Amino acid sequence: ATPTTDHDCGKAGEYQKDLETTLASLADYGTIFADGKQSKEDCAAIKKFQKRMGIQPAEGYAGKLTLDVAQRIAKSSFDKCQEAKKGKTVCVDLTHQTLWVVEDGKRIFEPTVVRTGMAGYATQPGAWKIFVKEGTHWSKKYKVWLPYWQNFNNGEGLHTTTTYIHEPWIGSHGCVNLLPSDSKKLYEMLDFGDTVQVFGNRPGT
Amino acid sequence: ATPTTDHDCGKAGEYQKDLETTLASLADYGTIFADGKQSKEDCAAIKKFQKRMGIQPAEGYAGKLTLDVAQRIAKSSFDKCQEAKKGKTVCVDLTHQTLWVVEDGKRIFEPTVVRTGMAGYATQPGAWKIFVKEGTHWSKKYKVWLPYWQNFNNGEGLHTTTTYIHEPWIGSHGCVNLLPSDSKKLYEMLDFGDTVQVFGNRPGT
Amino acid sequence: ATPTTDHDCGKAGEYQKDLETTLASLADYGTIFADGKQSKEDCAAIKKFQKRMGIQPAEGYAGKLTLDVAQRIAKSSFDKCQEAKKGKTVCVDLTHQTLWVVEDGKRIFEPTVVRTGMAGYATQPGAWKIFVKEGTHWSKKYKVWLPYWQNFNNGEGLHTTTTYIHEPWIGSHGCVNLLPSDSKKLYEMLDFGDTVQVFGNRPGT
Repeated sequence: ATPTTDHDCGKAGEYQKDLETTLASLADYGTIFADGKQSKEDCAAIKKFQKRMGIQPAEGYAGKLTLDVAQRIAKSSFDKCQEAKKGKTVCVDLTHQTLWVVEDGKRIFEPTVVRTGMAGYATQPGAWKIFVKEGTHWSKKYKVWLPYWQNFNNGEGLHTTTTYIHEPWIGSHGCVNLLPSDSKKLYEMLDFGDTVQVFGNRPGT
Repeated sequence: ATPTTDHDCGKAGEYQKDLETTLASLADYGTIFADGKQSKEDCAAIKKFQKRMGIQPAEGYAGKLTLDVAQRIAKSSFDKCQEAKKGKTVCVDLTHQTLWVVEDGKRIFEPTVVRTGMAGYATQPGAWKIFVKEGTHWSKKYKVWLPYWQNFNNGEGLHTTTTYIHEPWIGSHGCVNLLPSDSKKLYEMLDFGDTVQVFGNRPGT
Repeated sequence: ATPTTDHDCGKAGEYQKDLETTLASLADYGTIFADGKQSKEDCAAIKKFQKRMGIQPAEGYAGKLTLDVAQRIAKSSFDKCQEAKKGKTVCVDLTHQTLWVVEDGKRIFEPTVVRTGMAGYATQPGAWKIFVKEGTHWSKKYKVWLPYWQNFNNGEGLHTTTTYIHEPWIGSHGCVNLLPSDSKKLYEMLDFGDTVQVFGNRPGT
């Protein structure tokens, strides 16, 4: 009913108010008091969001990264993703660096964070079908193991990120990097022939 | 109780009567009126069968291919498949170009369509154990990705067909081609060491 | 309530009494009468244990191997396995040649038998994270397919044993050999980044 002002998290960060508002509109992170003040409830909501989106540490602090990610998730361009006729469509919003999945006109996987091709390695827009799935793929070019590999376009694929996903300057080299939990879930959910619909443009690419 | 004569399918094809009879004996495609006349019920049954057996389009037309497939399924040589002592036995009837699975004296996977080796590439008869499973196998010989690969004999394996399975002249080159739904299901069901029992002979090979 | 003295198993083996006692303490193999006499109940318990631990044949005979395996399972060094902070920890007790799994301070996979590196090929002790998973791995060094491959240290990995696991002189060459049932279960249970904690020393290595 009312905020618990005694909590074990930091004093409210600069973006507390805007983050609270954004998370409340997402409507999946529990009780939120949109007042710009940190509370036990707001801290729990922020930590839950941070854990889900792989923000490390998940310490409840309403920092710039956490607000930026929350806004990207909230602004995911649902109306810009062309759904394929058959199977599922993996919607890859390059502009917001988010991903969701649709089947038969309904979202079956809610937006999550991704990291796509950095400057010089931009992920090619288009409609691409998954044609290779490997539990772990050895990249001959990059000399690295890529978990939960799903190739959709000439070696551009979905896979578990091998570096911290929120560092924009170290990846990707064309692939769609995913958090471990999301990559595993998508590996189980998606079929051969499902469409990866890549649209927009990653800022700075 | 009685056929619905008003339907959105074509006027009955030449093999309507025989197809209705065959599907009724299969006893898994719903209400059928074995009268040689197309109805809403018979059309639904035929479409369901066509979808299950990967006949494209599944438009409810009692054509030659659909009857031929239905008869192959119905005539699957259950008594010609030697069951292995341990694990499951994948029964590959080369004569009828069908496949089913038995375990502990009972069928756990009902007959489905396959395409095995064409003339010059006939699939070798015998009792063969699955010893390699790959989510996707790259064939070095044929330069193609083969989904849900299960190798049982020197590179002759189960996998998802890469071309329309009902075209007899374009495959296989020795492997047992399967429909996508069936290949995935068999990949999940079958274990290392399960026996692939290949018998009969593909007509024209 | 009382032993059924009429059974279809052999006259009691030399280690009947000690095996009965060990299996009773394991407390998962049903009714046991710890009297040194074979019975229908004791035979059933011994066969169940033999089947679970891949002792072939599982004929209910209280032989040396069966007692040795039972004692290894019972003496598994639970307090010697350092649990990792994140994910699951696969505890590999080289001294007892057994394996179990812990998560959040609790065992989620009870001890089973393994075979690790033989003399000259001893499995390296330490804390190692699973970084490659393959349904079947082709060993270039040993020219063999290894099912349910989970690489944790420079090609030392978990996989299904390719030879009878209870023959100490024919393996392994560094890997942790597992029974088929256990390897499949661990392949499904374990994640990338789970820790393989290898400790102790295989006797004679």
